[PDB]
Amino acid sequence: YRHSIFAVTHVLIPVWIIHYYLKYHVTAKPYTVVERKPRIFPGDTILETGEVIPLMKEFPDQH
Amino acid sequence: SDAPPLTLEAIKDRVLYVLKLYDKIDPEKLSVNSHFMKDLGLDSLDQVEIIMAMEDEFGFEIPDIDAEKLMCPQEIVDYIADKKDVYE
Amino acid sequence: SFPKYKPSRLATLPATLDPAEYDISPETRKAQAERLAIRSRLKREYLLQYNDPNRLGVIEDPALIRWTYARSANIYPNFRPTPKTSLLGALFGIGPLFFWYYVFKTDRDKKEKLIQEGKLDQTFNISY
Amino acid sequence: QQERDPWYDWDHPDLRLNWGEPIHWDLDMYIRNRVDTSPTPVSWNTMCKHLFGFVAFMLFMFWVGEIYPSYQPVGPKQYPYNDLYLERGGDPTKEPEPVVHYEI
Amino acid sequence: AFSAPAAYLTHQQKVLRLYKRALRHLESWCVHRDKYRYFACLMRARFDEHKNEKDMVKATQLLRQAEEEFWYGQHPQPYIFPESPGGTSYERYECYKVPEWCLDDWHPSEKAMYPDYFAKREQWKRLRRESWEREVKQLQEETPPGGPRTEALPPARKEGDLPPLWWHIVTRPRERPM
Amino acid sequence: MNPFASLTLTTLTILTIPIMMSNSNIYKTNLYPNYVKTTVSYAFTLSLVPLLMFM
Amino acid sequence: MLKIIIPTTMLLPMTWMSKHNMIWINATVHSLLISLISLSLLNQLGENSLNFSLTFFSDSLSAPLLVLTTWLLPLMLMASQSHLSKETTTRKKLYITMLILLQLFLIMTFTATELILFYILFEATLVPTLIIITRWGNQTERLNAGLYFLFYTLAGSLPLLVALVYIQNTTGSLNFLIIHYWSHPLSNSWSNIFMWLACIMAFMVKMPLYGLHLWLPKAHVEAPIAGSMVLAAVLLKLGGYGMMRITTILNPLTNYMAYPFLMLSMWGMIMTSSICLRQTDLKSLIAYSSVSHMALVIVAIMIQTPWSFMGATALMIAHGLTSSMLFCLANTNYERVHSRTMILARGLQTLLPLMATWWLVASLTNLALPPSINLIGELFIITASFSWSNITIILMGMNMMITALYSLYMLITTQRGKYTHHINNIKPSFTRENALMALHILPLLLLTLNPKMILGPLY
Amino acid sequence: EHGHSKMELPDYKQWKIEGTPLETVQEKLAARGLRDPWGRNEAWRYSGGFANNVSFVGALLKGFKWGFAAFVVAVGAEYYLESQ
Amino acid sequence: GGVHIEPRYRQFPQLTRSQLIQAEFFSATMWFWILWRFWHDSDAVLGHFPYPDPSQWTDEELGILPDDED
Amino acid sequence: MTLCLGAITTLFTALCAITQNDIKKIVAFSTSSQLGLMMVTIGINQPHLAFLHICMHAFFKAMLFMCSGSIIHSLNDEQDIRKMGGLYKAMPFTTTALIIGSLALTGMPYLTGFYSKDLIIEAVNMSYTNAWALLMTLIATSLTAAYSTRIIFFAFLGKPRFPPLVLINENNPLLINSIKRLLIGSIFAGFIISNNIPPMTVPNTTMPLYMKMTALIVT
Amino acid sequence: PDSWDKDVYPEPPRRTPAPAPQTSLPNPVTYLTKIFDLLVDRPVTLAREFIEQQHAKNRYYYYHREFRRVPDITECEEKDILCMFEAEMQWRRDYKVDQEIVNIIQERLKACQQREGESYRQNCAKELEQFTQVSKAFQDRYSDLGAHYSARKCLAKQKQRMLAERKAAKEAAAA
Amino acid sequence: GAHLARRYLGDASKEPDPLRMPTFPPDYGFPERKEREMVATQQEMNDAQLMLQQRDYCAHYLIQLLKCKRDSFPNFLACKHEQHDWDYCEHLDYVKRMKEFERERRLLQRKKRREQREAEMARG
Ligand SMILES: CCCCCCCCCCCCCCCCC[C@@H](O)O[C@H](CO[C@H](O)CCCCCCCCCCCCCCC)COP(=O)(O)OCC[N+](C)(C)C
Ligand SMILES: CCCCCCCCCCCCCCCCC[C@@H](O)O[C@H](CO[C@H](O)CCCCCCCCCCCCCCC)COP(=O)(O)OCC[N+](C)(C)C
Ligand SMILES: CCCCCCCC/C=C\CCCCCCCC(=O)O[C@H](COC(=O)CCCCCCC/C=C/CCCCCCCC)COP(=O)(O)OCCN
Ligand SMILES: CCCCCCCCCCCC(=O)SCCNC(=O)CCNC(=O)[C@H](O)C(C)(C)COP(=O)(O)O
Repeated sequence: YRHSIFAVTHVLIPVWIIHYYLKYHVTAKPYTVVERKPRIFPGDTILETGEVIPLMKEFPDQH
Repeated sequence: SDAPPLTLEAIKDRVLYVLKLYDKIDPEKLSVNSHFMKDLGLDSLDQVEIIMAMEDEFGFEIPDIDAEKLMCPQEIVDYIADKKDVYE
Repeated sequence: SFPKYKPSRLATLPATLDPAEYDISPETRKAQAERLAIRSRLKREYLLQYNDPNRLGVIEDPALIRWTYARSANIYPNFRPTPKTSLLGALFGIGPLFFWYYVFKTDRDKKEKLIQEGKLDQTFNISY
Repeated sequence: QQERDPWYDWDHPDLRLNWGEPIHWDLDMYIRNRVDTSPTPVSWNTMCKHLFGFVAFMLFMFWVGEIYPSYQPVGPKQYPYNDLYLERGGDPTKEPEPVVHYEI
Repeated sequence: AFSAPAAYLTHQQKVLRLYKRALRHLESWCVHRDKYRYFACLMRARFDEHKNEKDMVKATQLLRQAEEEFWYGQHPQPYIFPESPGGTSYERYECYKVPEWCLDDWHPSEKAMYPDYFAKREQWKRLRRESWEREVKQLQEETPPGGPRTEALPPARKEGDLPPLWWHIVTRPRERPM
Repeated sequence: MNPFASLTLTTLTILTIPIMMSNSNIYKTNLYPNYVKTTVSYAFTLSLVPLLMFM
Repeated sequence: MLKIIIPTTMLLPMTWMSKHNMIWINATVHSLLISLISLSLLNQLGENSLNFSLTFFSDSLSAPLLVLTTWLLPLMLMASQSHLSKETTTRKKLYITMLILLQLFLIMTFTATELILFYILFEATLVPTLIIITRWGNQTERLNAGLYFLFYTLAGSLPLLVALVYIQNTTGSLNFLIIHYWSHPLSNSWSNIFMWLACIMAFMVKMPLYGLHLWLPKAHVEAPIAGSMVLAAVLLKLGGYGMMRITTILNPLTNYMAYPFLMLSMWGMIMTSSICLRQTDLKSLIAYSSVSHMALVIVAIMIQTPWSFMGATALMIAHGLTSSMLFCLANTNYERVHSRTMILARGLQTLLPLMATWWLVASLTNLALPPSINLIGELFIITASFSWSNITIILMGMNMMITALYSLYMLITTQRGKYTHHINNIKPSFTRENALMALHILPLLLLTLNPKMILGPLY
Repeated sequence: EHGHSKMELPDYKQWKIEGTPLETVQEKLAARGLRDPWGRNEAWRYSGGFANNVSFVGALLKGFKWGFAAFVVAVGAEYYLESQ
Repeated sequence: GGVHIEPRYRQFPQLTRSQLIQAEFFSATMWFWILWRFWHDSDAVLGHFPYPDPSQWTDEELGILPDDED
Repeated sequence: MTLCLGAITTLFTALCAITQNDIKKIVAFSTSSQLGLMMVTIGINQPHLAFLHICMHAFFKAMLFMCSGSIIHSLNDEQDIRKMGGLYKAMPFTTTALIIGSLALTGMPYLTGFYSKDLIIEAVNMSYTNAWALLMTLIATSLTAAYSTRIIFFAFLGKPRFPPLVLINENNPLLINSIKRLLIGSIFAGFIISNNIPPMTVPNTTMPLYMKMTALIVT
Repeated sequence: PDSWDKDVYPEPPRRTPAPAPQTSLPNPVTYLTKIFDLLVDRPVTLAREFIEQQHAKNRYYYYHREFRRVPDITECEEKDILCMFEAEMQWRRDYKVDQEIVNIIQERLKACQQREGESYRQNCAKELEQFTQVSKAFQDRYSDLGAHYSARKCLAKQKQRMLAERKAAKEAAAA
Repeated sequence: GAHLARRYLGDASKEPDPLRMPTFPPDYGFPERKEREMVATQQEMNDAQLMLQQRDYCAHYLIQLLKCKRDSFPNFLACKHEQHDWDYCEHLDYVKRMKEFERERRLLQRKKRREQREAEMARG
């Protein structure tokens, strides 16, 4: 019971304000949150476009 | 810390215990009031060795000016009790 | 025979290695006696004034007052213009100023010459 | 004041001074929180010589190591696209002088 | 600490002090107990070779070469007891030592707590108030003219007397007040 | 959206609540050290999540 | 601007027609209200100024100084309450009158659309301060101190007057706006060199410049607490404000006339800081720290770059607040011990813990701990100096190091260690002293939230 | 609740120099004609559970036996499961 | 938090079997982990790829002609 | 400059640690030497490896200090190793934890300190560096092993040397749990973090037999 | 989000990979994200809807201020103080706008460097060039004016630059 | 290492300089001179944005390794084959570099023996 109330008033309430602050105010302004672009490898498919990145040049496999 | 509250009985018993382990002093002749130079026939170097043994057994070292004038086991017990603030 | 210990200013000679204490003489003993006598008189006065239940303030110490007065306010009336004081004052109060003046003037002249020649690469240097 | 008697019953135990005694002119320079002139196990000159020697020898040997570096029996590493020209600095409109790597 | 220092150290005191210092530094050098005991007995043997020596000049010639040898072999990092003037906990609890007079500045709401203690404290204050008036005259009469020659204080000689200048010795804060 | 930012700021933010509470009643009691230790443990278990997202 | 000038004047009849036991309450309350009103001045524009009338105008360099001047009076009243208790009602009212007159003169000085009116009020501030030092001073040297604080100042400012009137004979106006808009370069001539020196040394003496700083330790040590607060907080900043105002006409001579002074400052901030390491008096230590900080401000003003000016403004405000708080702490110790010696009363943290916390915060701000506005000013000045020349950093760096040392020295000598045994009259700190320290320190840590309000017109 | 139950000291006749290095110390002293008056005081450092010492390699190899047993059991299980 | 353990005055202190089994278990798991990693992944210590001998290569592959052509 | 500074730092601090009597001073000089090793790693252009070493050193050095503090509290505020004697059996959990910490600190294979320090040594052997810096890095590794030996020997192996009133006690849940969490860390975290992070440098795939093992021989 | 102009702050299309689980082992990241959404984003979203409808109940506007053009310092008489005042105010406003333009370009550069990951030295060359151009322009316009800067000093600096350019071009033409 | 001992104690010009490799024409050995082939193109090898020093001829195996480490994330021990292949490719690159080192070494040997032989013939 102590750890239940602790996680509510010490973890749950702060993360609500932080998430509210970030997703409606900080991200209202441009360039405030900049994410490094995710890595693209051959064979990956992109959700927005749907196209498929081609595979490689079939290197000679040995050992 | 968690160190027990040592008392005057403990100090006296420990001092006599250390003195009995001193083979230069026979255990049946020594008493709490037994003088060192006269009643026990000890030199001054034996007195300073006794003081050093007290220091090593109790964990604190007595200043030499106070050490050189400790001549009875009762006096050593009283000095240690005064230093460590012992009630009873 | 052992290697000897050499005292210096910041590492003084130990008491046990002082040959002076081994030249024991009657006047030396009398001097030590009167030294401890004055020490004991001062200690007696301090303890008399310290243990008093009626005294509810600070014990005014003449020695501390003398130290502060001599350090602060007794300097100038005892100051006498001598070659030692004059040279030390001139050096320590003029030399650093002219040294730093020369250093900064040389640096800024070099920088200005580089700017006039145009070979400095002050690109992106917006804030100054 | 660090080398004064620590077992004496001073009036100011932390300062190790007595009420009424004359105070050293430079007291606030020797206050046990600052320069102390206590005797040392080794002479001052010996420590100076040893410390100076230790530092000078280390600097000299570091210079020597700079003069005579250590490495492995290898040639320089090889990078595919003209020593990786396009993505190190850029400048794509110059067509740099090509270099091709020797397969051995 | 407790004993007032004398005008000087006699040859006996210097020799005893050097013996204790040498034993301590030898213990520092010889960590193990058996080795320390062997070398301590050997040091004692080397120490009393000149015990029965008679003239002062050559004895003072000794204890000097001995001091030089000690300073040569003094183990530049000796063992120090934790509460000693060089120990790792020498003045650890000096920040917890509060003077007794501070208690006089407590608010009455604070003194409402702990009332028996303050009754005993008032008894102690009254006892000091009377004993001081007795002690001042005792010290005035017992003191040699021209000022004390040593900082040693006389005991109490009457029935109701208390030792002169006793208040600030018996009322030490504590060794480990907190 | 994108819990990474929210959690990686929430851990630092909740690390400071006991400092805010240092003037409360819990500071005058013996439950303060346990409170601080529990807060640090919770912050650690919350910080483990953006580490998983990065991995 | 009369909405601030008139109430400060009305503080006088209100004080003189008050009860024998209600003067302090009334003065404090109405001074705080005047400060709240003057809070209105902080709003500024990115353009020229807030020109109220032909006589008074406000700027974002004048606004923080005016706000600090208005805020400082209630604190001075609170600290002066204690040591004037045994004074007759007439003399207490006279003390309050001197403080009110000084505030009024400073308020009119910082607006001062015209340079001669600025000079007149700038030198009018000399009389109430002199009377405060030489009348309600504890020591015998106060009289001597007063003479110093007088003549130095006048020695610097009598040539200035001449220069000022001379300028009006050549340009026709001393109005600051026309002086700004109709500025022309100064030729490299002996006449122009001397006019530059006459315009500069008047404000150089009051910063004070190293070598002209001798009056300051005397005046700060021998003055009462309110005198020390007003001297360290505001009266030192008059020179900096005057230099910011008057250097708009001294170009391009300042490009090389600044060399004799920059050195005297750049080396000076070292020497005075070193002096703080060996000092047996708290008040002298705080005075010399003020000298070092104002030497850095002098450097910033002489460099004459936007970052220099922003840093100088921020440092002036921060130093005023910090030095006032340090003087208040030293006075709380002095009122208990009556000694004014650092080494005498020791181990005060164990006896007075909250005052020890106040000491720690004051020393931390004095030490320039980020992100306090002290370090904002220091950092801006250091960046500007580095752009001026890359070697200045060495000197700057050393000063930073030395500062930390003596600051913590002052904290360790008085608060840490073992208490002096024979001192038994150290009563617990009153609500008055704690509130005084709180009201000094909270504005600093609030201003660190909104730096642009103290960064000046070049922000 | 603290450690207050009136602990007793051992009897001082328990401490005998017999079975220690202190015989070696006494013999090497007597070969020159000397005795250690405090030799018996320290016998408690060699008397009880302090009578047995552990070597450096033995200290490093504190749990080698159970660990090796578990390791070989795991290897046997892995071998019997992979070759199926 | 724990149990009451009394001083001993010159004899071995009282030891709970709990701490003994715990210390033994952790030492045993340390040694088991070391052995398991050495068995399963021994290439981290002894290496996996051989180091060629430079003198064992022939001049045919090294671009060497018999000191007379070029 | 970074390489030279790190090398001289690690050598000089290990040489100072080799003969200290205070346990806390020994461990402090140990962490100073490890910081010098981190700076050497920076100097040979290997930043992520230095970060990884930081992460491992955190675990095992924190646990080493906690064990030292446990002993200090156990023997009534004592720090000088001349007065700690036989503690291998007197307090077993501290003994085993500090043994594991000293093994990890010296890069015993397949512990937390292996996955960082072994790679540090391999990288410093095959890089175009100062000969002197490499030499002093090797000597620093040897001296690290030597002062770990000094701690173990002088504090756990001989006969007891503490005052007669034995107050040794370990049975507190707080101390045991705090030590065991970093025990599990300093055992498994090296492997876990090394295998979870993406590759951030080219590997040193091929090595001379003597050069690959040189760290083990030195230790 | 329409809160800012996409042309002033360009952002690439943000192509992202699709999950290709190669093992049947369920990951903790997806479950953690699901529970995070359910426990955090939904209450925040409902609170935002409540606040947004409260705001929509009371809708009011604010406007951007427009400034007309005035004669600049080049077309002001030598001692005519009114035109000098107007030109000075205009020049100060233009200086502020130029500062904000440099700020915008710097924000673009920083966002590019963070976004591009490890290929920033190549994929931010356009932003680096654009910042170089803007920095050169701003430095020519405003640098070395001093703390007591004004429109007259900027004009004098420009005039000296133009004299230097004209002299150099004339010398090159007749060589 | 021995090459350090040889170069720093023997003839400096006898052994090659790592800063100046190579000092001989690539075709000086044999005229075929087959070229190295790079597998991953610029676009994908940028989209994976490895590192500027990881952008060598072994990049394709590193791409495969990253593909698996992203794909089989929770089981961080799923793919060792790709790690082994990348290590093998790096080992091959290192042995090619060692071959280049020894090639220039023995080429300098032969060159030196040459000009000393013509010196001997000229003196004769
Ligand atoms: C010890 C127990 C503590 C318990 C309490 C814990 C609570 C945690 C909070 C503690 C500090 C955390 C700081 C978090 C920031 C919140 C406040 C901040 O956001 O407000 C600042 C604003 O505060 C003010 O700017 C600073 C106060 C100014 C102080 C002036 C003093 C006035 C009288 C003092 C006398 C003057 C003497 C000095 C002369 C100059 C900055 O706001 P800003 O994002 O920018 O824009 C304001 C809103 N807008 C968007 C509409 C424009
Ligand atoms: C003591 C505590 C400090 C207080 C304040 C100290 C700061 C005051 C310093 C005054 C500033 C410097 C004075 C003049 C600076 C101008 C530069 C000039 O003097 O130097 C050369 C000039 O050479 C010499 O300086 C000539 C004058 C020499 C006489 C000056 C006295 C030197 C020592 C006196 C010190 C007294 C100062 C303290 C008084 C109490 C320049 O070469 P030149 O091209 O030719 O002259 C250009 C100017 N023109 C065009 C008008 C001709
Ligand atoms: C606490 C000590 C501080 C004292 C500071 C005092 C020094 C101030 C500097 C000199 C003061 C007087 C300067 C003149 C006032 C301005 C007048 C002006 O600008 O006009 C000049 C006035 O020029 C002068 O009158 C200069 C004469 C100076 C005589 C007094 C000299 C005093 C000593 C100066 C040397 C010291 C300099 C540094 C002092 C630092 C302070 C210690 C030009 O003359 P015009 O007649 O207009 O010519 C136009 C047609 N060609
Ligand atoms: C590790 C450090 C190195 C060790 C260095 C040590 C060097 C020591 C060598 C010199 C040995 C000496 O004593 S130096 C010889 C000094 N002279 C004398 O010993 C003559 C008279 N002795 C006394 O009077 C004393 O009191 C006494 C009778 C001893 C006791 O008496 P009690 O007890 O009845 O009081």
